[PDB]
Amino acid sequence: TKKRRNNGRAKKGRGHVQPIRCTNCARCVPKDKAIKKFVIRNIVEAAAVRDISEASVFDAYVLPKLYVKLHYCVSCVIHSKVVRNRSREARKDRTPPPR
Amino acid sequence: LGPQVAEGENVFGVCHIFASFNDTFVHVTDLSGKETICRVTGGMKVKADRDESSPYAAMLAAQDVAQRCKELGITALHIKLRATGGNRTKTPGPGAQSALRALARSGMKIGRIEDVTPIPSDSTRRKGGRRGRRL
Amino acid sequence: VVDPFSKKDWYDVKAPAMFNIRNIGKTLVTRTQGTKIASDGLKGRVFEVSLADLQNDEVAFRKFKLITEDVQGKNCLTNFHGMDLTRDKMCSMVKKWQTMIEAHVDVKTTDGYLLRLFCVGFTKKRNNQIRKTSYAQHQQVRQIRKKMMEIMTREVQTNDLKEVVNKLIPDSIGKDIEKACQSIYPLHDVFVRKVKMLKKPKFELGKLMELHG
Amino acid sequence: MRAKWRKKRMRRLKRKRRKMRQ
Amino acid sequence: QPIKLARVTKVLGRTGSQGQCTQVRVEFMDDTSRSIIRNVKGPVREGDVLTLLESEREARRL
Amino acid sequence: GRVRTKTVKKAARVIIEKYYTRLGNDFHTNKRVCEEIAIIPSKKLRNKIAGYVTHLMKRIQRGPVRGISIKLQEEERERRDNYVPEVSALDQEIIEVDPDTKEMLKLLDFGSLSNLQVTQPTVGMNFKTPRG
RNA sequence: CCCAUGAACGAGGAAUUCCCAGUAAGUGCGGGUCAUAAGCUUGCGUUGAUUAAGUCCCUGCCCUUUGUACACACCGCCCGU
RNA sequence: CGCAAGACGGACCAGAGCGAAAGCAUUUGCCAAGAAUGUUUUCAUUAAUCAAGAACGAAAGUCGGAGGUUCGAAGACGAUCAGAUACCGUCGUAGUUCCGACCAUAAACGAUGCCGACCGGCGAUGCGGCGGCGUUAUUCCCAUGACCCGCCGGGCAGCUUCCGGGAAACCAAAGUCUUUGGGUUCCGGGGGGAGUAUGGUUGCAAAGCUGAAACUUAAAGGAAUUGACGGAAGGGCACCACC
Ligand SMILES: [Mg+2]
Ligand SMILES: [Mg+2]
Ligand SMILES: [Mg+2]
Ligand SMILES: [Mg+2]
Ligand SMILES: [Mg+2]
Ligand SMILES: [Mg+2]
Ligand SMILES: [Mg+2]
Ligand SMILES: [Mg+2]
Ligand SMILES: [Mg+2]
Ligand SMILES: [Mg+2]
Ligand SMILES: [Mg+2]
Ligand SMILES: [Mg+2]
Ligand SMILES: [Mg+2]
Ligand SMILES: [Mg+2]
Ligand SMILES: [Mg+2]
Ligand SMILES: [Mg+2]
Ligand SMILES: [Mg+2]
Ligand SMILES: [Mg+2]
Ligand SMILES: [Mg+2]
Ligand SMILES: [Mg+2]
Ligand SMILES: [Mg+2]
Ligand SMILES: [Mg+2]
Ligand SMILES: [Mg+2]
Ligand SMILES: [Mg+2]
Ligand SMILES: [Mg+2]
Ligand SMILES: [Zn+2]
Repeated sequence: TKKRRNNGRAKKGRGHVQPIRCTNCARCVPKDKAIKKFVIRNIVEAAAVRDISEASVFDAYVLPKLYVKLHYCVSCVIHSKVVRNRSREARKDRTPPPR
Repeated sequence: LGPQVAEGENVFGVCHIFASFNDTFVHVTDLSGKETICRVTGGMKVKADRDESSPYAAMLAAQDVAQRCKELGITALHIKLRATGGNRTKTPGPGAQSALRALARSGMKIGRIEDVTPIPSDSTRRKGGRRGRRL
Repeated sequence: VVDPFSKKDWYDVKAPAMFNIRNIGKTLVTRTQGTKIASDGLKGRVFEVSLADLQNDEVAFRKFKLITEDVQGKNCLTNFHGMDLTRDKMCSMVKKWQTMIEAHVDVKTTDGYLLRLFCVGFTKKRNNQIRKTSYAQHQQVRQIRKKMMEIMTREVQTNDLKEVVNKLIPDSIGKDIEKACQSIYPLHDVFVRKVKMLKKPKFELGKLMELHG
Repeated sequence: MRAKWRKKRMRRLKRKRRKMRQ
Repeated sequence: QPIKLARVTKVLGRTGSQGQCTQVRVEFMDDTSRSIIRNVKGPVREGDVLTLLESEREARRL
Repeated sequence: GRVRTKTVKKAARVIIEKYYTRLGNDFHTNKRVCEEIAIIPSKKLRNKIAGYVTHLMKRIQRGPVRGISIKLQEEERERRDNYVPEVSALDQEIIEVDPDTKEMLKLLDFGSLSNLQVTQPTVGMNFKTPRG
C-alpha cells in the first residue's frame, strides 16, 4: 500500500535529482527528499552575552550571527527528533509548526 | 615586556578558536596572523581523550592563553571562530563558547567577532559511504 | 630554551592616506641576525582591517586587506591588497525567494594594477507584490550581469588604485549598478563582494610615499 | 533468503557449471 | 562582586530533573526597576527575599 | 478534590428547574427546601445537593445557565431582549454608495433615490493577503 | 529463678526497604497461639518529630499516535549452511 | 604568504523548468536543435498504434590510452563481541575522472501503454498572447521592464467534492462496465520447481534475449479491522516511584 501521494519526496516532472549528503551520518539522499533546516543562531549564546558585551571595546557592536543549512536523512531526522511520525490524517498537513 | 602603549589605548591581536569535536585550539597571533603569541589546546590541559573537546578544557586553555598574552602586553583580542569545515560539519564544537567566555572573564578586551570556517563551493566526496556512518 | 619574545622587536603598522585612521596596530618580528632581516620578514604580510576601524563612521561589514611594501623607522608602510565582505553579511542576503546575480571582471587600472572585481545583486520584491517569489528570467539575468560587468570595467579602467579605493570605500559602484539595472529588474542588495589583486607593477618608492601620506 | 543473494548464488552455480563443461 | 537582595514578585514554575527547583522572578531591592529569573532551591512564596551572591545570571526560560 | 458527581448536579438542576420560586441564596433554607420537596436518603447527599443549588442560584442571579431552563424566567429574558431604540439604525439621512452599486440600483429602476451619496472608489487593487 | 562466666560489636561495602501528622520512630500493654510459652502476628494506647505541598529523572504502570510478516499473540514469527 | 594537481559547481535551488527516457545547474562565445503561444500563411488526409528492423539508454563491469585530488569493493590492521570473515576506526588496490570501443541491465516507478471524446468546483504556479484603473525604473514624451486586477492556450502539480468507480487503500481518473463494443500495441491465468535445465542467438568476458518439463503443494497473496508486541514518538499517574 502507498503511504504518501508524493512518495515522501518532492520530485514532480523530472527524472533525476542530484544527491546530497546528510550532515550527521554522511548519507547520499536526493535533495528534494532530504529534510532541510536553516539555523540562524547567535555566535555567542545568551549566557555569555553579558560577559562579551561588558568586555567589548566598541559601543553597540551587535554580535554576529551564524547561518548554517543542515541537511538530514530521514533516519537521522527521526532519531534526532527533528521530525516526528503523525497520524494518518495529521500526515496531510503541510503547514510548518508554529514555533 | 612588549609595546610601549598609553593606558587608554589597547594593543590588538587576533585569536583563532578552532572548535572541532575532538578538541579545541585557542591560538592568539598578531593582527597579520604571522607571528604567534600563545597557542594552547584543550588536550594540553586534560589528560583524557574524552574531555579533550569538553568546555572545561577549553576554559582552562583560554585562561592560560589570556594570562600569557596579558603578560606579553596585549589587552584587546580579535576573535575569529572556526569549525572543521570542508565537507565535514560546519557547526563549531562545544569548546568555542566556553573558551570565549573564559577569555572574556579573564580581563581581556573583546574586539570584533568573525566566523571563518572553510566553506567549499563544491567539495570532494565526504568520508562516509553512500549509506553513511551507521553508529 | 630562552623565550623567543625577548629577542622580538615591535613595529607599528600604518594605513594608506585614503583612510582617516592611519595607525591600525602593532606587529612583532625577530631582530636582524646575519642573513635574517627584520624588514624582510615584515614585508610580505597582510592585515584584515574592518572599514569601521579604517574610517570613522563607515559600515563595518566591509573588510580591506592591506599589504606592507616597505619599512622605515619602526613603521610599516602598507598598500591596498584587496577587499572582502564579512561572512555574516554575505550569508545574510542569500534568501530563498529571490534571484541572485553574480559577475566578475579582470580589469586593470591606469597605474598598472591588475584587479579582479566581484559583484553580487539580489532581486527586490515590490511593496505591493502578492506573489511570494521575485525571480528574474535568464535574459534579464544576463542583461543585469552585462550591465554590472561594464559598470565595473568603466569605473576601474579609467582611474588609478587610489581613486578606485576611494570609490570602493562608500560603495559607489554598487549604487551605480542598482541605478542602472532598475529598468531590467529591481535589485535589492547590490555590492562589490570581493576585490583581489591579480598583478602589480614593480615596487616604486615615490608612489608609495604619495599613497602613504 | 533475500532474492538478490539467491540470484547471486544461482549465478555462482551457473558459473561453476559453465566452467565444468568446458 | 557584592552581595545583594531581591524580592520575589511571582513564582514562574517548577524545574529540575525531579522538579526540585522553583524558577521565579525577582526584582532588586535597591534598583526596584531591574528584574531577572532565577531558580531557587527550597520552598518559596510570594514576597520573600533571596540574597544573591552573584546577581547577573538569568535562568533559562521554561 | 471537591468536584461534584453527576448525581448531585442533575438532582440540583432538576430541583432548581422545578422549584425556582422557593429557593434563594441561603444554604440553610435551601437544604430544608430540598429535604421537604425531595427524597434524598442521605444527609451528606442532601447537603451536597443544597450547596450546588446555592451555587447555581448565585449563577442564575447574574445571567443564564446552560443546564437550567425555567419557563417563567424565559418570559422575562425575552422581555429584556425586547429592547427597541427610539430611532431605527437603518433610518439614515445619507448613506454612502459605491458607483457600482449605484449603477446596479439604476438598473433596478431605483436610480431616483436621493439619500444615496456616491463615494469615490478605491484606487489600488490590493485586497489580497500576500502569499508566503 | 539465683550465683558465676563475660564473646563479637567502637555505627556497618556494593546494594536496598518503609514512610507526609497524632505520621515516622521510641515505649510498654492486650488478643491469637497457649498444660507449659512470644524475639511472631494482630490490635491498643503513651511520648512525639525532621522534611515535602513537587516531578517524570530512576522504577513501574496507564493511555494516545505509529510499525508489524505477531494472533498459542516477542517465551512470537522466521532464514541459510 | 605563495605554487601545483585533480575532482566538484554549495548557499540561490522551489512538490520550479527542460529532455523520448536515462538525465540536465559557475561566466561567456559559437553550432545546430525544440515545445508552447501568435497567425483571416501554406499543403490538403499526408493520420493513430505498431510484428520485422533501428537510435538512445543510470550505476556497476570489460578492453585500450591519459590522469590519478578525494572517496573507496578487495586486502592488511586496530577495536567491539562468547564468536565478527561485519556494523566503528587507520591505511589502502581495482575503481571513482577524460578519450576511444564493448556491455544494455535497475524499485530504468506514477510499481499506472499511446491516440481521441465527454464528465464538478477552487486557489495558486511556469511559458506565450489579449485586455484594465493605479504605483515604480523615472524625474517630461511614448515606451518597454517590476508589481497589481482579470481572460485565453499548452504544461508541473495542489486542495476539494455523494461524478462515478473500486476488495479497499484510494482514483477527477484507476470515471463514462452485466445499461457489458472509440482505435490500437504489449502482456497475466493458484503457489513452488524457475527465469532453472536444454537448444538457439548476442557478447572479449561478466552476462543479455528467448525459455521448459518431471516433480511438489491447499494454499501463497492483496486491502482493511481489532488485539498483542516494539530496542518508535508523545502525554499521565504512584512514597509498594523519585525528589
Ligand atoms: Mg516535461
Ligand atoms: Mg530514475
Ligand atoms: Mg517515569
Ligand atoms: Mg508498511
Ligand atoms: Mg497468523
Ligand atoms: Mg554556485
Ligand atoms: Mg521489437
Ligand atoms: Mg547503443
Ligand atoms: Mg555508464
Ligand atoms: Mg565506469
Ligand atoms: Mg582502463
Ligand atoms: Mg581514506
Ligand atoms: Mg574474524
Ligand atoms: Mg571500513
Ligand atoms: Mg527488466
Ligand atoms: Mg516495470
Ligand atoms: Mg505571463
Ligand atoms: Mg496589458
Ligand atoms: Mg494555467
Ligand atoms: Mg469490457
Ligand atoms: Mg507499447
Ligand atoms: Mg502460475
Ligand atoms: Mg546455449
Ligand atoms: Mg524477450
Ligand atoms: Mg496489509
Ligand atoms: Zn543521516
